[PDB]
Amino acid sequence: QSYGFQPTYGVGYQPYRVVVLSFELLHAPATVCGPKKSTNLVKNKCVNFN
Amino acid sequence: TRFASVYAWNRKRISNCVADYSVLYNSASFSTFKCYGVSPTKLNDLCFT
Amino acid sequence: KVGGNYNYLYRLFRKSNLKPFERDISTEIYQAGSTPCNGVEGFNCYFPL
Amino acid sequence: EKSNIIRGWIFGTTLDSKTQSLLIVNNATNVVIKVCEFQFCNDPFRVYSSANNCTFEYVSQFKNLREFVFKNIDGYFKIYSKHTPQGFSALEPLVDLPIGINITRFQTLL
Ligand SMILES: *[C@@H]1O[C@H](CO)[C@@H](O)[C@H](O)[C@H]1NC(C)=O
Ligand SMILES: *[C@@H]1O[C@H](CO)[C@@H](O)[C@H](O)[C@H]1NC(C)=O
Ligand SMILES: *[C@@H]1O[C@H](CO)[C@@H](O)[C@H](O)[C@H]1NC(C)=O
Repeated sequence: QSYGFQPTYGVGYQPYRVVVLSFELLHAPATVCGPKKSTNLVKNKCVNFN
Repeated sequence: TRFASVYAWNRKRISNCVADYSVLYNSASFSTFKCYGVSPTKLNDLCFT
Repeated sequence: KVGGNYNYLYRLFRKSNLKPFERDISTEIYQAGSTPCNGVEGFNCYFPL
Repeated sequence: EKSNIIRGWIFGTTLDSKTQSLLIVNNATNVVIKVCEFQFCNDPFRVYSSANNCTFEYVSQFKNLREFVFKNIDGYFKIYSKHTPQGFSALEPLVDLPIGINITRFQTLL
């Protein structure tokens, strides 16, 4: 059955968009990540590097 | 703005790319944030398939 | 049954990472304004009791 | 062979319905994950073929001995290559595909 959507309808019947994102568990090589850091570089000083 | 109907929803597979989660989390245009287990800091510190 | 009423209640939120044997008798809520994890007046800030 | 007769390879696990349909003439095309139905391959002078639910892609750039080594270990597919029998010469890596699927059979396109 078709929805009835009008600008004068109530908030309960107002149209709303829902996006559901589901990520699978770790069972395969990873392909989706995020940016880590962009820290600057220093020289001639005792530092801990990663 | 063009989304499919609820009975005929469109499934999009996203992989083999870097995901940016800060843009979604720093926007007030969204109201629902019901996420289970994950927190906005956590999911940026690991990777999935 | 009926006896328990606003008397037995635990804490759910973050921040307090108390060391062993510490009593955190506080009602801290971010009803003041922030930006990273929402937390302005209503979002990502509730009553953890 | 001093020619361009051979260009790509086909890999598969059960009945060549698995991944790795390659075409590496100059511009190496995607290591696709489609299943089967390649159909015509005599001397294309055309591209492409029938496809399926592809789930990966990739695009990159005496006589000569075109030599390769193909490995699949720990969910990683690895290729080593050289262009130029006695003598000694090491092989340097080219790519590293995280596809991580089983391969047990392979054929050649030519
Ligand atoms: C070079 O790349 C183009 C993509 O624009 C492709 O069409 C062409 O087939 C490639 N060259 C060879 C020899 O395959
Ligand atoms: C691609 O693979 C999935 C998983 O096996 C399958 O459900 C789907 O039907 C396949 N797509 C096509 C077009 O066959
Ligand atoms: C490869 O085969 C093994 C055993 O035959 C199986 O456990 C594994 O899931 C297969 N790999 C893929 C990607 O299906």
